Amino acid sequence: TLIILEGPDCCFKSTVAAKLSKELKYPIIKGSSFELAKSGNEKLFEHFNKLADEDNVIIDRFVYSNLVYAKKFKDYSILTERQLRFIEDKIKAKAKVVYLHADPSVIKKRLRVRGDEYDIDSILELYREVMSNAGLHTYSWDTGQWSSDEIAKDIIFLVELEHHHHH
Amino acid sequence: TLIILEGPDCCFKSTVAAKLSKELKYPIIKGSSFELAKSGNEKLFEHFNKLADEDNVIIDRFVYSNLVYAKKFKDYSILTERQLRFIEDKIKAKAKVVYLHADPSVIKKRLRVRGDEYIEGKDIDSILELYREVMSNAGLHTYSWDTGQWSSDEIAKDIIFLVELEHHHHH
Ligand SMILES: Nc1nc2c(ncn2[C@@H]2O[C@H](COP(=O)(O)OP(=O)(O)O)[C@@H](OP(=O)(O)O)[C@H]2O)c(=O)[nH]1
Ligand SMILES: Nc1nc2c(ncn2[C@@H]2O[C@H](COP(=O)(O)OP(=O)(O)O)[C@@H](OP(=O)(O)O)[C@H]2O)c(=O)[nH]1
Ligand SMILES: [Mg+2]
Ligand SMILES: [Mg+2]
Repeated sequence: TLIILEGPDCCFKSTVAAKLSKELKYPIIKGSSFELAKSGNEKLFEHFNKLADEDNVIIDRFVYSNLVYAKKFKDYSILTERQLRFIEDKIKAKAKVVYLHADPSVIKKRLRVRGDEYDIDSILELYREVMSNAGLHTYSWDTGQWSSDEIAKDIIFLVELEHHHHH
Repeated sequence: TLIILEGPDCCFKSTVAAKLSKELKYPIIKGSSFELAKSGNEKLFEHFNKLADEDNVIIDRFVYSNLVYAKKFKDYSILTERQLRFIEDKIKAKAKVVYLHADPSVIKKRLRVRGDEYIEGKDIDSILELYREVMSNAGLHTYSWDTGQWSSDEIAKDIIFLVELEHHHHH
């Protein structure tokens, strides 16, 4: 199964991915790449289609993140409706979309390095809209209430069930 | 005089500003605001024009950074050639434009230590290049300092020297 982790920064995405990989033994792959989106739609889509054709992997940031940041950065290709829906229909039977987030203030506090770097409110709103428009069943966790460890365990427990395996 | 600090991130801009302010006793004001940039050109120009009326203050990032970041973010207003030219003429007799930079390697290092992980090499390069180009094309005389070999103390001292030497400069 494809475990897709989406969401704004500082929301335990990489840590979750790490825990899930150590347990499920699924390789971790970065999906939504900046420079990739700037290389054009064709390369963008072909990349997602390559991953979409795979299974038993953990994708840190994927199609939904592209729809978010494409509205923020210039020269940042975005997937067309056709492309998005094409990929969803191809992974619908094997994907698990996990949305990780936190309150705008919780994230802000998490990036205490310089008030200038801080935007976040606008990104969260976009994720919500994008996720709310997803054509796949999704699972969301408020990283502000649940720990990265409890989230990983839930996802691991879940995957083990569908695979009809014990714990 | 009006001190303007420009340049990419982690180049001692805010530190220099704080040191210059302690000495010269000039208030410190951030010029380029991400929120203001997304509120439209009219709002953008209006704000820059008001700052252009100020004097004896330090502007941490101004019209030049606007030109840089407008080419990187969407729904991010940019000054027009005419407006930029208008602001320059308006403060040419009191402005001191400072450009603080550093090699890409140095910048990337400061980002790592600052805590980033997502070191966007290519992005950082394009931004650094934009700054050089926009600064070279500045309609106002500019002073540059390679923060890779010059400390914020040494820089502030140099700038303090220039402000003092001003009542000796003509034309
Ligand atoms: N409070 C808490 N934080 C956790 C937990 N799991 C991971 N984190 C921390 O939160 C930070 C962002 O983790 P990461 O998953 O890379 O964020 P991301 O969603 O942007 O990818 C990390 O901190 P650092 O970069 O500062 O080390 C990681 O250690 C957890 O259960 N609780
Ligand atoms: N090596 C050195 N570093 C200096 C010197 N001056 C300022 N710095 C450091 O470099 C960091 C970025 O400085 P700052 O002026 O905030 O950068 P900016 O231009 O993005 O505003 C700071 O570190 P922190 O945020 O980590 O504290 C500041 O302390 C100096 O002469 N030498
Ligand atoms: Mg991550
Ligand atoms: Mg600063």
